[PDB]
Amino acid sequence: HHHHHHMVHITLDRNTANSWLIISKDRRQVRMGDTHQNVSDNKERFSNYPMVLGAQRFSSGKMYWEVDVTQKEAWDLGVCRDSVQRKGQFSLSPENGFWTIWLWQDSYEAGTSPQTTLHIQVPPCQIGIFVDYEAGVVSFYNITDHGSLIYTFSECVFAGPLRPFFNVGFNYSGGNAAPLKLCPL
Ligand SMILES: CC(=O)NCc1ccnc(N(C)C)c1
Repeated sequence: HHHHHHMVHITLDRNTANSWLIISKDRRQVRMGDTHQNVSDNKERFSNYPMVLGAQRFSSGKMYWEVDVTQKEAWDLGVCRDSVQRKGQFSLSPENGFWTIWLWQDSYEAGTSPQTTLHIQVPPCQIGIFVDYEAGVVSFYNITDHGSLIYTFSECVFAGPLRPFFNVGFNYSGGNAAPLKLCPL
């Protein structure tokens, strides 16, 4: 892929984070804390899951960014509508305003309804995410395997501004503490 030149500088929006997340001072890294991080509640915070949004909102154009997932057992990455549900239980699907992929229990899947099996020969340490707003496309790339395609959502109905979407995952196992990191351009 030759999408690298649409690179955008993503930063995390504290105010949207689940109350157990710890965001770095530069707003480029996030991890699960071992307890509530002593912040007030607000209607923006994801309540049920360890999720946070990027600060940037996209309504046009082509955008590309990279995320480091080194040594994580579980995570969700992609984009979502600015108006996604924050409170209670929900599934990651385009019907709910999410265009995402994840790792869970040693398999990779795309957030369709129902979910789609991905075929990855080289477990990724970094993921590239490409959005073409006008074309209605979200694509994922394996940076570890020379940028090979993972998955393309096409005919997307965004139906509003898009925000970068992150889930660091739970850490019941003690093996999923590692952060998500936004990689430098
Ligand atoms: C082991 C582990 O990852 N537990 C974290 C945890 C426990 C209970 N509720 C949580 N939230 C929904 C904020 C997070």
